[PDB]
Amino acid sequence: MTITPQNLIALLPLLIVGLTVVVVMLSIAWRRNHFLNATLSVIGLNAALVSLWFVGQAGAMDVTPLMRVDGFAMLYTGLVLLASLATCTFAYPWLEGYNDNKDEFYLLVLIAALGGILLANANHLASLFLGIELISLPLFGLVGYAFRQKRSLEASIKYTILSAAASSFLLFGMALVYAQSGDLSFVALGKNLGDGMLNEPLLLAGFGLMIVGLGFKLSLVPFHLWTPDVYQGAPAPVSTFLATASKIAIFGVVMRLFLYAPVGDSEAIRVVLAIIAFASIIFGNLMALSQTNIKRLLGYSSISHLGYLLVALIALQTGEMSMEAVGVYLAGYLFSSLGAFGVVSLMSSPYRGPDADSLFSYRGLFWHRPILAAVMTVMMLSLAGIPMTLGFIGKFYVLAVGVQAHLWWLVGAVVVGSAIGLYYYLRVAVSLYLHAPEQPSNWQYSAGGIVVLISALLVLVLGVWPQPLISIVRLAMPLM
Amino acid sequence: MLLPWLILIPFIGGFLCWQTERFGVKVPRWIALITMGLTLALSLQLWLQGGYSLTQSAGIPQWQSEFDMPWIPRFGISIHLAIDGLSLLMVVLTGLLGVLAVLCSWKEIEKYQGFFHLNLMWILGGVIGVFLAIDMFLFFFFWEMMLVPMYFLIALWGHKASDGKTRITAATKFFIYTQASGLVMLIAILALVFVHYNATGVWTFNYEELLNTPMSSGVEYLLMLGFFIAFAVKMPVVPLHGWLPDAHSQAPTAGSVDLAGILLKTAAYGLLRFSLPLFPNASAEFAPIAMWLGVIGIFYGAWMAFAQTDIKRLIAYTSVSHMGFVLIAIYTGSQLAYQGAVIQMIAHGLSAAGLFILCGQLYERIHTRDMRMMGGLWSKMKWLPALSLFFAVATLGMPGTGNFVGEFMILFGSFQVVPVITVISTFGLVFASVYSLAMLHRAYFGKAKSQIASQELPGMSLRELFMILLLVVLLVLLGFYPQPILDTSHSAIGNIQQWFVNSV
Amino acid sequence: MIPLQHGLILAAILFVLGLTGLVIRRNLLFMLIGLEIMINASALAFVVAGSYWGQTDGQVMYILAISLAAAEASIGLALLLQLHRRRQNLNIDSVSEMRG
Amino acid sequence: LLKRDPLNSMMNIPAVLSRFAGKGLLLSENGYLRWYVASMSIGAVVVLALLMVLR
Ligand SMILES: CCCCCCCCCCCCCCCCCC(=O)OC[C@H](COP(=O)(O)OCCN)OC(=O)CCCCCCCCCCCCCCCCC
Ligand SMILES: CCCCCCCCCCCCCCCCCC(=O)OC[C@H](COP(=O)(O)OCCN)OC(=O)CCCCCCCCCCCCCCCCC
Ligand SMILES: CCCCCCCCCCCCCCCCCC(=O)OC[C@H](COP(=O)(O)OCCN)OC(=O)CCCCCCCCCCCCCCCCC
Ligand SMILES: CCCCCCCCCCCCCCCCCC(=O)OC[C@H](COP(=O)(O)OCCN)OC(=O)CCCCCCCCCCCCCCCCC
Ligand SMILES: CCCCCCCCCCCCCCCCCCCC
Ligand SMILES: CCCCCCCCCCCCCCCCCCCC
Repeated sequence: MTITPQNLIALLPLLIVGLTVVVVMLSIAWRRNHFLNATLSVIGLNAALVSLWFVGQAGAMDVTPLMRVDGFAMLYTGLVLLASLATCTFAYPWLEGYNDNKDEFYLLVLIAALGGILLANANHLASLFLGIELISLPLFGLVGYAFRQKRSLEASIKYTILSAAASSFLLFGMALVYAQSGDLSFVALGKNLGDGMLNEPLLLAGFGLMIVGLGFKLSLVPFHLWTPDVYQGAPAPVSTFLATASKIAIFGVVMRLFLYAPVGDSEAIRVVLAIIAFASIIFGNLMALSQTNIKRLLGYSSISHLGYLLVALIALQTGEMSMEAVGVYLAGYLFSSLGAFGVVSLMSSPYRGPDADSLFSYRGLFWHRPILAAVMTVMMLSLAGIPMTLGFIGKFYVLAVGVQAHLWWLVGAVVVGSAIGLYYYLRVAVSLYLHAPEQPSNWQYSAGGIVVLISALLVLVLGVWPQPLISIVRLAMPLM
Repeated sequence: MLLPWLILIPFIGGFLCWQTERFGVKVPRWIALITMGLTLALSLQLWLQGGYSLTQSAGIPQWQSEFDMPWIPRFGISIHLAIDGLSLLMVVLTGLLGVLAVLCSWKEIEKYQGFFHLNLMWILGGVIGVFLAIDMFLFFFFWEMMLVPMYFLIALWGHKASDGKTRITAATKFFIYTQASGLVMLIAILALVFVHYNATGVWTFNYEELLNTPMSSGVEYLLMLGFFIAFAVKMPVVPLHGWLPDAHSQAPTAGSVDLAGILLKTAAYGLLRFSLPLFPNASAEFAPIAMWLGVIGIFYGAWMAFAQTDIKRLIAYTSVSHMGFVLIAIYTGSQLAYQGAVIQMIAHGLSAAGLFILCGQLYERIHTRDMRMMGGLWSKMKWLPALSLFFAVATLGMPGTGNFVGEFMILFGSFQVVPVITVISTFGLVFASVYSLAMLHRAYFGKAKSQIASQELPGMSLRELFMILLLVVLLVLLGFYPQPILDTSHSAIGNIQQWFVNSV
Repeated sequence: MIPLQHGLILAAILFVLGLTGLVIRRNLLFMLIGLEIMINASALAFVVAGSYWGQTDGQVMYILAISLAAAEASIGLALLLQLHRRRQNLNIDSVSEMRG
Repeated sequence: LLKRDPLNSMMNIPAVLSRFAGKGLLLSENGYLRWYVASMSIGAVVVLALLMVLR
């Protein structure tokens, strides 16, 4: 169908981000300026947030055969935009240490945010595939932005090869699903079945290959092995973006796909996703046990947390608060990962060159960075699901969702993995306050510190008083 | 209306202890002293105005004071506090032990002393919150609230003679035990709330509405088991006791940390308030297993306490054995055994507080904790070995101290219900005498086994001597006149017992 | 009068062969070549599916697929050139410094 | 015979099993890209076979 003016005002964050990409590119072509191009990118992202306000003033409707805009789309668009803004704020001091061109970073961040918005609004296999690719390719550039450094180049090569393989798997599964079902819309994947024949072999196989691609993208077991390497090797603001925005957007489009598709309530897919959720929780928590690297630890942490989210997804067709749980948990996980990777980014900034080491050395951080140590230990408590933190509110939502749906193996997996998480998270949080033998001055570094401090305050306040976040996520309802 | 202030005065006091460190390093101990003094005085005023001796049993719910304020209305979660006699006794006990913990951490002034005091006050406020919260999510929230200041107290301010890694290991063991047990309790709470919603159609985490929730025997047994595992880690109940001697040995060497967090018994109160009323039939069928676990806890704790070369580990295993007695008492159907359990909780709090404080003073004097490195310290120290003799006599179970009143009323009621377990527990009293005399012989009597033991050690100052003598006076008065405590806890204990025995 | 099963089976054969080439080849260039074989097989499957149903959506899916193939091939060959310029060696096993 | 707490040891063996299983699972993170592709294809085979078996 055509695009009406109503369809245009619903399209506003996508249009503003695309116009920001064009404007930032033209400003780069006019003169290579770090400060003004960073300012233009963050202005475009803030304008996209206000555009989300204007979208909320409009209704919920299908802008294309491809896109559908509702409160779900607005919420996940806002999450993606917040992660992108924080990535730009963390990226400026790190890029100030950089020597080469430092504005293509902002161009790639904006294009990846555009892909995140498309995945938030994706109602089609077309927009799902295109949003995944628009997330991935600028992240190929961003992960290997410091390609002269050996670890960044290695992480770039690994992420590029493995994401190309995963996109091939996802595309082939999409093709098999389209071979079975003559329409590519989310609502039509399984409509031409009845009398208990939902388990069509070709539809199941296509959804399995799509599961392979999406589980690569979500660091789900057994498509998880890339995660600690790409997290450690990438630049620290790139690690922030890859931890938050990519996982949030892809898991949101997986929510909408499994909510809308009539094959989403298949028993075989539910059992396979339950196996993947169990293995993801247990394996990520067990593999983060003996890590001295903070970025690898956060990678295995992301594996476990996405396993918890997948547990919340399994009960989508049985309970009712699955979308609510996923929204609350994703807000909490966003703020926790923003704080933790922001502390890692601020202590790795400015860039020290491709030859110099980029080790965090979190031991004894309190004696020279007390506020950063407090922020990092608040994040470590939140990712552990400690009460008084928003991560506990998300964990409580996941546990309630699993208990309602009688997913007892998954609930026990959450308990066991949470205990293992308690071990390694508290190890980091208490190593912050020990004593170490040995081993800024601009407002952008202070802005990054303000961002991680506001994330800490949000985690604490919404852990103590989670009702505003629950009220916000409850009114962000998709089309029934 | 004072119960929110009963929880909030410790938290505001801890915030002020942190904030007024800038005017001085000797200031945060003072602010901690006033805030625990006001908490104790508010609890005492609640005792005086409550009229707990005159009130009669009318069945759960029956609260002398109450407070409600909506917190998470989506789930039907509210800040819902309520106080009765048992909760009041526990709150007065934790206020008194908080004052003694502030007094025990005196003359220990260094940088970030205000953070130590803030962690102390947050532990104490969480303990008060567990004793006051009568909706399940807030009860669980306060249950997991104490463990983070507790963890940072053990790991950062712990035993300074340790390697630094053993303190972190003990803190991590304690935190993992307590939080995994709390998570299992949260699963039980969530499943109970969902069963109630499927029965009625309304969200409530309120304990009053969750009573008489219709459910089958297997589901009720599983919910009771989740609650019991959470209460069994923190009681402690064998074999979930392993965190306790390591947490005590690595705790801050004043011992105020033990009094504030490790030594109060929120688990026995939790069993009495939320296991027997919420799941009476399941507790009735679980009573033989829990009573035999209590018997094994008594004898295992006694044998462990005899085998220790460490004073602090010895006293931790004494706590294990006495809580075995309380666990036997709780699963009886006797009002007399429950009143004995209440007296036993208060008296064991007082006696173990005195023991831990005296061990901290002894370590300050001699700079070692090995019983094989000291002997004949009666001839060297002025006040300490006699007061330690009194407290070993008190934890032994001697009449004239409240421990005897608690143990013997427990055993009288238990013999009315279950004779064999009572007989074996009295032989547990024999074992308790064995370990108390063993500790007294190894520490203060005999000849000096080292050079530090053969030296004149400085006497106790007036503050520490006065807090020890206050504990002595309270224990003796509890032993000879335990009637005000029984009159306070009578109505609450009668409500719990009449609920437990009439639904089976 | 061509079955859809035959076109889908041919696409699956090509996908499997491309994945085999991606796994067993140690040269990074041959890994990129196998990636192209894989994504071309996926696009062939989409074209077969679209041509069975008589819809234009299969060729649009092919167009998006080859746009991705072009862009990811350019990125992969830039990374290959950077690896060759930094190490003078196209060994994918040697670029393995990051490990668990 | 009980001087070194046996119940504490038989409650501490889950930590030993956790460390052992974590060290065993860390062998998969060898850092080799070809093994990562092989693991993705193995997981694809497993997921497809599970979907065909369960139906
Ligand atoms: C405060 C606690 C923490 C919260 C964290 C939140 C994180 C995500 C941030 C973005 C979230 C956006 C969610 C929007 C959901 C909207 C759902 C909806 O349907 O709203 C409808 C409502 C208008 O009502 P109605 O009359 O129904 O309109 C339709 C009638 N035709 O329309 C609306 O209500 C419009 C909503 C506009 C939202 C604009 C957001 C601007 C940016 C706010 C950032 C806050 C700071 C967070 C990060 C801090 C730094 C780290
Ligand atoms: C490692 C620690 C974590 C361990 C894993 C997590 C807990 C596992 C619990 C397993 C429970 C198995 C239940 C088996 C039957 C399930 C199907 C069924 O028929 O359930 C009955 C009922 C639902 O049927 P309905 O018609 O709605 O009846 C309502 C009234 N009962 O069901 C209900 O109404 C709700 C049933 C609730 C079941 C218990 C949930 C709480 C469990 C407490 C903790 C686990 C047990 C104790 C600790 C063990 C050792 C760690
Ligand atoms: C009686 C049965 C019925 C009741 C069951 C109740 C279950 C819940 C309550 C009990 C929980 C028991 C947990 C026991 C382990 C506690 C953790 C611990 O010991 O940590 C210390 C230790 C670090 O010390 P160290 O050995 O020096 O370190 C070597 C590595 N550098 O750490 C390590 O070595 C690594 C620690 C790994 C993470 C913690 C262990 C998690 C194990 C699973 C937790 C859930 C258990 C469920 C039930 C299991 C069977 C009882
Ligand atoms: C990393 C490795 C280490 C960490 C991980 C280790 C393993 C962790 C998981 C341990 C727990 C496993 C699951 C235990 C719960 C099993 C539940 C079950 O089988 O339920 C079946 C049935 C459900 O009841 P149902 O029949 O629906 O009732 C309606 C009509 N009767 O139930 C019933 O009818 C009632 C059954 C009651 C007994 C079952 C529970 C036994 C619990 C054993 C441990 C606790 C023992 C007691 C306390 C010890 C001291 C604290
Ligand atoms: C309310 C937040 C609770 C979790 C965050 C904890 C951090 C709070 C702020 C920093 C506290 C620093 C304490 C350092 C003590 C070091 C003592 C060293 C000498 C013994
Ligand atoms: C290596 C880590 C392993 C963690 C395992 C956690 C397991 C938790 C306990 C699961 C219990 C499931 C019980 C299911 C009972 C189903 C009864 C159905 C009746 C119709």
